[PDB]
Amino acid sequence: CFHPPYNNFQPDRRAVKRVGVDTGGGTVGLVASIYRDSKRKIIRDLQKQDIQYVEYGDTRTLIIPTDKYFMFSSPRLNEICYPGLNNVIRLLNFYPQSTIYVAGFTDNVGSRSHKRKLSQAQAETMMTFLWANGIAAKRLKAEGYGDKNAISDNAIIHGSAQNRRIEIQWFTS
Amino acid sequence: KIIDEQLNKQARNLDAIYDFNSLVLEHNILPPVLLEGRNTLNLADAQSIRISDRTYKVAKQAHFITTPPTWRQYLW
Amino acid sequence: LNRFRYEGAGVVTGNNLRTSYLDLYLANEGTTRLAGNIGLQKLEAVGNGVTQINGVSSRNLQIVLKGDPKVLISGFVNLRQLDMYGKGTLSLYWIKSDTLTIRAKKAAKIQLAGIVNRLDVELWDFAQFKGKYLRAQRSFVKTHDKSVAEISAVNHQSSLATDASDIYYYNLSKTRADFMAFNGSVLDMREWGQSDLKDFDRYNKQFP
Amino acid sequence: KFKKPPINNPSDDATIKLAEAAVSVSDSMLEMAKVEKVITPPSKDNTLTIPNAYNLQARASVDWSGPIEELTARIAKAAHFRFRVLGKSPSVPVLISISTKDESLAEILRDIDYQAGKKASIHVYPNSQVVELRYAK
Amino acid sequence: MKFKKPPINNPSDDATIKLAEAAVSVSDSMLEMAKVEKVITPPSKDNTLTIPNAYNLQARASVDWSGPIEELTARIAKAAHFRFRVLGKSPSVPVLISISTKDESLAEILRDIDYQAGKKASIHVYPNSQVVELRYAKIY
Amino acid sequence: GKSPSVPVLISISTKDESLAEILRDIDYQAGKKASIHVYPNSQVVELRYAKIY
Amino acid sequence: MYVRTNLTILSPGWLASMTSADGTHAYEMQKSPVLLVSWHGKVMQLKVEGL
Amino acid sequence: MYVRTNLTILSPGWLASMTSADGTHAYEMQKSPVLLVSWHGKVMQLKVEGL
Amino acid sequence: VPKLPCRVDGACDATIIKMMTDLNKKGIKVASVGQNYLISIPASALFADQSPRLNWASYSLLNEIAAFLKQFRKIAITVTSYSSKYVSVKRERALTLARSRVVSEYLWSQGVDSRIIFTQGLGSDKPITSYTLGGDRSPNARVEITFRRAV
Amino acid sequence: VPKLPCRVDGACDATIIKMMTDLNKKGIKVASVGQNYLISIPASALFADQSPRLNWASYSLLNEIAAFLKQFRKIAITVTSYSSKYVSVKRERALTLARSRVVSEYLWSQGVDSRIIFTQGLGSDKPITSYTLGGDRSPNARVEITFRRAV
Amino acid sequence: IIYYIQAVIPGRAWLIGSNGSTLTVREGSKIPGYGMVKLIDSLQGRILTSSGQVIKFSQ
Repeated sequence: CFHPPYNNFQPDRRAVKRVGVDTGGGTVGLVASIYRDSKRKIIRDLQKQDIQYVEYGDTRTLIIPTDKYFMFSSPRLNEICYPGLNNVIRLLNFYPQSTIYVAGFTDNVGSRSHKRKLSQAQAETMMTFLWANGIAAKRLKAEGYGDKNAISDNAIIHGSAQNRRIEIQWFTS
Repeated sequence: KIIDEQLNKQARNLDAIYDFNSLVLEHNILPPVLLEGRNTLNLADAQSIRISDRTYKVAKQAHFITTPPTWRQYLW
Repeated sequence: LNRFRYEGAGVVTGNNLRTSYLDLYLANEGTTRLAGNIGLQKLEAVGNGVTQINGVSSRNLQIVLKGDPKVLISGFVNLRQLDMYGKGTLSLYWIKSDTLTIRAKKAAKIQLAGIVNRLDVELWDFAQFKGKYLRAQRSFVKTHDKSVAEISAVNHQSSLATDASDIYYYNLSKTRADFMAFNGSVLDMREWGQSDLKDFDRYNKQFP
Repeated sequence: KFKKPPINNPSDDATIKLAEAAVSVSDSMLEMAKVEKVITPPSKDNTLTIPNAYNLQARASVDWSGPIEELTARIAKAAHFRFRVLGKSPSVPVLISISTKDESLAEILRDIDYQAGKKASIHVYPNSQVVELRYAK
Repeated sequence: MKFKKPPINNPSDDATIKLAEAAVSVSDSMLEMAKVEKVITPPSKDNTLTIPNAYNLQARASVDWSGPIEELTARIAKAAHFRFRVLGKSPSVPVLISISTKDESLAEILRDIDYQAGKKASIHVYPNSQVVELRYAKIY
Repeated sequence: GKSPSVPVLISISTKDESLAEILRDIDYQAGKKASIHVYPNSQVVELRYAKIY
Repeated sequence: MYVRTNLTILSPGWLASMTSADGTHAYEMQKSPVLLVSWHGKVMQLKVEGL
Repeated sequence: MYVRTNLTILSPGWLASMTSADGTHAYEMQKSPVLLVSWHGKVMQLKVEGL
Repeated sequence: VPKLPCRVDGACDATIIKMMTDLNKKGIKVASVGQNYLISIPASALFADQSPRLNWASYSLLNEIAAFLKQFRKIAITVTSYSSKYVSVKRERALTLARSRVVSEYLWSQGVDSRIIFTQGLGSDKPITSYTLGGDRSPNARVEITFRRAV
Repeated sequence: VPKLPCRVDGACDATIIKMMTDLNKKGIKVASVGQNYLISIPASALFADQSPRLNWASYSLLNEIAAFLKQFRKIAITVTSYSSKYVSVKRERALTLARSRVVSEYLWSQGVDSRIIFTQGLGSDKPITSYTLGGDRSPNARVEITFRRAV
Repeated sequence: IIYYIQAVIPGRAWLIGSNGSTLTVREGSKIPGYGMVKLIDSLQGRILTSSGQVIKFSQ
């Protein structure tokens, strides 16, 4: 059994039903499961999804699209991206001591206070969602910037679409 | 045909981004239409240079309006 | 005047005691009535007894309870942390501190009000926290089965409930985030009769 | 089992930009209206409220478009109240109208005074059962 | 290894592009003129003073409307179980207003209706008598 | 100063110089058109047009 | 164009108008094949065939 | 010729020059099928037909 | 008539009575009289035990009732929620208000064409049956939506 | 259209992505994010031990880097150099400055259409690795070039 | 000089002013700039002064 709402924040267990349907080669199912849930394979699945990851030495960065992983024009969440959310939780389970920073970014158009409010709300919702899986609150710090710096230009339509983002940085020490 | 149905596809947003009625003054009158100009330079001929900083033009004088206009008179 | 430990079924009553620090230990029905301006850093009581203290100017304190005590404290306490495991009943009038971490296991009844910059509270089972009129800039609430929480968060609200848990806020937060797992509930619990009550705005309107 | 997205989801990025631009211009227009709007205070606003006399509780239908004097004479006759005039009529008298099917006399007279505006007003006395029509100098 | 950029969606249209790039400049002009208006004259009061909230005013509503005002506020009063009052003469020019909002309080809906009306009409609410009245502008 | 309506056009193409000499070359190319000032204590670089005509 | 109805004319602007005791409306203006009304807070178009 | 852009015309000379408050430039000049501008410090040509 | 439409979009009265029969076989009650139509839904297939949280299986029924409301033309729809008495009055009043709020928000997100949707929940102040043995199992806990078909 | 270019001259995105794949499998790190791009190179594969001199085999790799840089249109390219702590602070500052200056001069000598080349070195002021066991073989000793793609 | 509420209990009010002037102010007491204090409410943050105004929380 499974619940699409986050499995009620319960620890997921895929390998048991995988080796059950493999016996219905249990060891074959186990080695297939440790192949499938591995860091390379979960990064490949997260790249099949529209999620960007960059590792550069020790600092590691994750990039989420607001317009596809959010409910529109709101701090509310998109709901269909729950397998990507579960993959995010499964990947971030591997770093149980790293300090986390999270930030939000938007485009150029609107009131500056409005953009700051929206980005702060989105970052706080992401912070609370990550805390909802039981992570300690001192491990994280959230901030929503407006249009202080973007990886694209706001004059181009596609670049202005690229401008809004969710950034998750974490160190190693 | 394609651009007309695409225009019709987003009807409420056009009214959201264009509202003459909010700019309609209390005596049912359209506000007059203006135009601006910054840092104008005219070279009419030799021995003559005309330079201005800002300029403004009343294009259309104000008048009565029975009903507020719409985007359909301008973009359809 | 540095220490007082009492055991063995007695009543201690005093007033006008000025101190920088005294080590207080209470056990076996210490009926304690204190009416002095006591400044202290450490206090301890076991439980199954009453204690009424009026006037505390403490820069730091930490209380751990094991029995079922009934404590009321007046004054101003810069508190740090609290863990409860029995059937405790505590009331503190003013607390101007910064960060509070509260763990509740079995049964607690705490009456708190004041200014808190950052607060986190974990409730396990049959635990009540009536933290109304206690203003928290950052509020974190994590509640397991059969938990009661009444919060007064002002800016940033974070709440999670597993099953059969009730969390009621009493102030409109700028940022609100709530989650229920099996049968949790987070409610607004306002009056609908205030002549100047504000409603949901653009940014805080998170639909439950 | 299956949950569907809403039909009018702004899937296009240009649609998203257009929608937030609409949001911004609507909010800006609301701010313009809020800073423009003139608000009379609800306490010292000069409008004669309901005097709450027992004769004023009756409900009737009245259609009229014209002067005010014979109209309020009929109203005082129906309410069995005496009526007096203070001031003089101008060269052009009051030109008002009221058409209704079920209304009580207190808010009938409140609407009458609202249509009167500033050049005239009325006063109701239920202690001594009278109505007075006051002109402006 | 495939390389993707996370904004990826349905294809757009050039007319939509042109409308958006016009509308962003329009909205920026509206923003700066609103800033100029606020800085050139200060606000004085609020219409929540004349229209305060009360009980059974919080049964919420999601509303789209692009027409006249009388039948709309009649529907509002019928939902609110309130007496409805019309004050003043209806003008020859009809007043047409547009509202697009989702799950708000009725008092705030009345307040923004008043703000969109402006000098043409005003709203007063007496919850002790549970009467909502709409007063026209005695002008011309 | 305001931007004059006649544009001010600079053609400089050199290789591997320090920015102070670059700015001095720019101000010499400007001549009577504009001037360049730098206050490094307040870390401010400013240009100034010619108040003329 | 003389039009007798009970609705509210939107698009082309009318030149003269009357209302009944029933509140039904009469509009008078020039000619156009299209018309716009607000029926119940919702906008709708009208075709003038035979123009 | 009347030309509206957001760029800086260099070569052919113009009769009058006009500017907006938002980086837009307009010029009027004699007719020419050809122009030369500087885009971002790099010099470019422009070809115009229909003349 | 070759260019003018013959009927409104997506109209088949056989499908209307078919989905009405299937819905009444499902258990949700559809009331039809004159111009007024009502739909009563028990809370067992909608929410959990006294909580404003939706099970994942409820969205198929939500899409079905949205499909039914897509069929007709209307101006104002009103959803009213009712419950049982559990601890207070405030608790179930806020619970009914929240449930009505979230279902109204989902319905307005869906493209059923109505101008006004009113949402309210009275808690438990108007019971329907004195049989109060159950809690959420008791049928007094309900949500009903009403409208009048215009023309 | 027959007299107009279909694309920019000397451009093939397939060649771009395959040579970027070759760069990453050679370990020279290329970062693509938005319109902005970064290339980081370990200095141990480029220079001598704490010295501003070049191995002869590095010129082929530098030619490949310039050939990749031929595929884009740019405005300004920023060059930074970084090292490890060797003797002093100023010694590493000047070594990083000299190395960045040399590679900037060779990249200008090669014909890549850039308007502005900025160059500087920082010594070992900002590390990118807490693990600082190695000297010139440490990954913090590096050379970075940053730009943003213009249209 | 304005003042504001920081902590509210049924019976007693904890008030600090705009400049930081603290006040453990009783219901029957005198307040500067407003005379005495008439009423204290906890469910609604409103304190009535004898001078005739309601003082509330800040915003």
